[PDB]
Amino acid sequence: KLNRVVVTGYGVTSPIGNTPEEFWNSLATGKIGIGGITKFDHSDFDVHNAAEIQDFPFDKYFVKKDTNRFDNYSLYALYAAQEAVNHANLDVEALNRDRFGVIVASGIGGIKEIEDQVLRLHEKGPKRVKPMTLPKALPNMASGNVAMRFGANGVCKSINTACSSSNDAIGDAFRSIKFGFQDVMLVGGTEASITPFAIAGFQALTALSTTEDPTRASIPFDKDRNGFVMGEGSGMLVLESLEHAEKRGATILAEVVGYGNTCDAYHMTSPHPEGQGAIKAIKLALEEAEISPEQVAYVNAHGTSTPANEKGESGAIVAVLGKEVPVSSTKSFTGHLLGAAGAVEAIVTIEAMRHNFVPMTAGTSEVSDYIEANVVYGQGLEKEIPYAISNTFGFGGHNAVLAFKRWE
Amino acid sequence: KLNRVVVTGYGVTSPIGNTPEEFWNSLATGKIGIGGITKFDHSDFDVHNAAEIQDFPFDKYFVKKDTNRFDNYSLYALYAAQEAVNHANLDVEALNRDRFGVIVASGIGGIKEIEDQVLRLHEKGPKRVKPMTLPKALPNMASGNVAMRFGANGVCKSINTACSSSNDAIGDAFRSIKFGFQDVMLVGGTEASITPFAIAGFQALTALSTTEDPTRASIPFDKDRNGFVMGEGSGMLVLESLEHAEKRGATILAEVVGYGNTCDAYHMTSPHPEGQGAIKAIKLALEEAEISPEQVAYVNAHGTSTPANEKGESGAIVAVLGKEVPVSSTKSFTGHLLGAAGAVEAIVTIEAMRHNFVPMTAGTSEVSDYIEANVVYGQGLEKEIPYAISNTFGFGGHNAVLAFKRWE
Ligand SMILES: [Mg+2]
Ligand SMILES: [Mg+2]
Repeated sequence: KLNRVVVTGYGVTSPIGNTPEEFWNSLATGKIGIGGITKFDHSDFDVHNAAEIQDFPFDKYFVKKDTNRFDNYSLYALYAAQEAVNHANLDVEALNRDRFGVIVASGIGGIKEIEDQVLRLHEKGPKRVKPMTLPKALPNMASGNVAMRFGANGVCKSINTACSSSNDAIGDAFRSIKFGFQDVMLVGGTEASITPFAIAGFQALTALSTTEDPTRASIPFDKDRNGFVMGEGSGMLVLESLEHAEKRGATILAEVVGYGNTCDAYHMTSPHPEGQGAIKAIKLALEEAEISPEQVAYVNAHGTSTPANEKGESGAIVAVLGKEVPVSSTKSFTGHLLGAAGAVEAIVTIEAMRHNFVPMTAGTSEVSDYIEANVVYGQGLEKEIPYAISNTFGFGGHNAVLAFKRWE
Repeated sequence: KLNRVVVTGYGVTSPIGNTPEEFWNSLATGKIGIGGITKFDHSDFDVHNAAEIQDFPFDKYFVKKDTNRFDNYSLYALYAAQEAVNHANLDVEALNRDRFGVIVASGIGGIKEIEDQVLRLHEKGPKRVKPMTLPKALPNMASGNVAMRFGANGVCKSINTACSSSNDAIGDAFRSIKFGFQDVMLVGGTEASITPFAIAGFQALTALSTTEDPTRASIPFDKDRNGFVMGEGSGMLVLESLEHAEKRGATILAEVVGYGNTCDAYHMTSPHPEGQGAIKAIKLALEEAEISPEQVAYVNAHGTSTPANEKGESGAIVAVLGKEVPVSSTKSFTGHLLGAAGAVEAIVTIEAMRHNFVPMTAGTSEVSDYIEANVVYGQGLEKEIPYAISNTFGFGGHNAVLAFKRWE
């Protein structure tokens, strides 16, 4: 009747690494990816840092034409998805392609393309807008491109819950396999919104840190936090039914056991001040997984480094899980990957379970006095992690929590 | 263990009506919504028609200041949502708010806002980008605005499969209630992309009809079809478990019984020439509903009026359903509402089952010689409709099919 759901591989491009080995190395050792902005001229901006991918392995899978067929938002998903397929030793050729699906979340899609073609419209007129603008820009197209690359004829969609997009995507694929609609899913998220428009937009909202020191801008839970630092990239996971994974002899890396999604229905960008909605989302994940709060050995926080977010998030972790469970935010390393956050953080959490190590929150040196969660900083912590959760809480009130079980 | 899922109300703004009465009456008397473009200066464009909402009842629920928190894409969903709540006699106050959720699909989100704010960033610099830009423009925000309006603290998300976005949203809420995760869902789609940039974008793709005669531009299945006509607006439905509907004494309008979603994985900008993916999507809906091809009494087609689409779509309907079943595309009335298409077309289908009536395909006078489906045109058809389906097939390969059962 119900299926267990297993992770058999994943792939990633991020500001701290473009392979599994490099990614985990950064997390284990403490190599951050925040630095000065180089993708555009930022002299008139108040923000001067971001977590860029400054070594994208374009030549591994793409040729020169591909920089024009695809916006970066699609390029990152495609790279990560191929890496995930390779990592899983998945042979696309031997699958029932009708039971093989794709979900690629994105917050904003090909925003660089939109911005550039809008400007070109106003200055040269409509006969001059490029024919593939919308195929490259629309937020659903990455998922279609991934489906085309691997002949996935099953489910194909995108999901948008802003910062929660990837968490909900994985939860959705999770539910899809658990209830027998698919046997294999490539799922995750991608974002490439380090652009003048997207940065100006979050700057106008006051959500971005203006701190000049790149070692001090993304400091989740810290006393002196003053906004997030935008990152970019993609993470993609291969999920399978346990049955399907075991019937081809896959190496199983981990298991997805719980998913909870709620809505603050409070305010458009401001999170609930005591994390009321987050509280319910964590409980729903634990309930589906049928575990108790005490079994949660690690929490990968949303932890964006905003004054309001960590107040309520700490408050919510404490009310459900207590003040002993280790908590860290890797947005201190990767920046805030927006719609890709969840995907990359699911990988962080899976790697943490496999390597018996809670990565630290980088940069953070002193936590606010009202924050009661056991925020890990200064150095990560060695321990057994049988179960873990990863939080995301987007603009528009979207709360999403994933619960994972270590594979034994 | 499994719940039945029932429709208790619905709301709509569209180019043919802003109430279920006006909207239907349009379908019954052959009044189309296609006309000259008035929203912007289109003199340099090759396309001069669209299906605009030129009588939006803004004063019913809003005030002038609301244009500052909401782009039209949000405004249309919020109106349609309040109308659906009214139609269903739903007291938001008396619900278990944690089992009440919202899904609002959109293909492009608040593209007008993005376009305008991009231009202003270029003319005047980043100090001048408006604080509310992203909260108004990001495609997930409409779903969050609806959740805030009604205190929905359950599931909240947005889904993006381009032209199938609303079908997938309703399929999703359907599955959410069927499997016991929610008891009540407001679900549908919205779009407001009749803007210079979005129009220029589809024009450059070549997907838009350039026919001068508004009366002849959106002509699904017709031998002279030459592209679609963009529309705008929102359809929202209230879905409830049958059990929850009955306990409060609600009037049931219809029932959702089947959902199928596949992917062509063929080409980004054109459907499979033989509709192979559409074929499988229809079968999956019938299988979940546990009905036979003979029990389908009406097909509300995707039927965009694109040379490519109706070839494969007719092929697909014939190959699974035969040449007898009545088929019509209401995009001949409403235009192509993109991400809102499925929501509005679900309403069309539900209404057709309640009036015993298949609306015609307007404008269409002669079908292509190779098209074998029973395309209803010239006039509608009186008949019993115990079951129906509604198709959407979007750019990127996304196939989605909803199967509905008449209520008695
Ligand atoms: Mg997290
Ligand atoms: Mg339809």
